[PDB]
Amino acid sequence: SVDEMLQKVSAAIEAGQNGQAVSYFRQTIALNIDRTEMYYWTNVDKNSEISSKLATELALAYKKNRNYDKAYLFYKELLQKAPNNVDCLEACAEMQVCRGQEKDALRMYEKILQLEADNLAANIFLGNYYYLTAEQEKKKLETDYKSPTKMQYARYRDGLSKLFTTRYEKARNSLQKVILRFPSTEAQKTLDKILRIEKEVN
Ligand SMILES: [Zn+2]
Ligand SMILES: [Zn+2]
Repeated sequence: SVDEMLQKVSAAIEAGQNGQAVSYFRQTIALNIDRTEMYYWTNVDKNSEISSKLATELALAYKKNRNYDKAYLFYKELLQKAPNNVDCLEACAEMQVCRGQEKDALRMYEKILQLEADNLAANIFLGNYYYLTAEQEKKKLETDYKSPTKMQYARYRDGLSKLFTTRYEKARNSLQKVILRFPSTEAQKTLDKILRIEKEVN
C-alpha cells in the first residue's frame, strides 16, 4: 500500500537518510501520484532541503503524464524558493507553452534572457518562436497581394521589410547565440533560410 510506503519516507527523513527517502518517494508516485501529492502538502516540511527534491519528482511525474496544470503547480512551488534561478524559470515556461498560456510563457523566457543573455534554453525557444510566427505573417502578406496597382505593391514589400527587422531580426539574434559554442544542424538550417528571405526582401 502507498500509505505504508509514505511512513518509510517519513522515517528516512528523520533518520538523516535523504537518499533512500527520495527513492521510496519515487516508488509511491508510480503506485499512486494523487496520494503522494497529498503527503507533500500535508506532512513535508517546506523549509527543509529534502522538500525541493520531493517537489521536483512530482513535477517530472506530471510532465510525463501530460497533466500540464499539475506540472506547472510544482515547478512554481520550486520557483518560489529561488525566483532568479534560470533553470527553475525554464521549467515553468515550458509548462505554460504546453498548457496554452503563450503570452505568460513568452514573459518567463524573456525574463531568463534578462538574468542571462546567452542562456541556451531561452534562445532556442525564442529563436524558433519569432521565425515560425514571422513565417505565417509572410504568407498572409503574400496571399493578400497575389491590377495589381503599384501603390499596393509598395505596401506589400514594406510589410516584408517591417516584419523582417521587427520579427526575423530577433529570431536570428537568438539563433546566433545558440551556435556560439555548441553547433547545431537545426540552428544552421534556419539561419540560411533567414539569409535567403533577407536578399529577396532587400
Ligand atoms: Zn527545459
Ligand atoms: Zn551563459
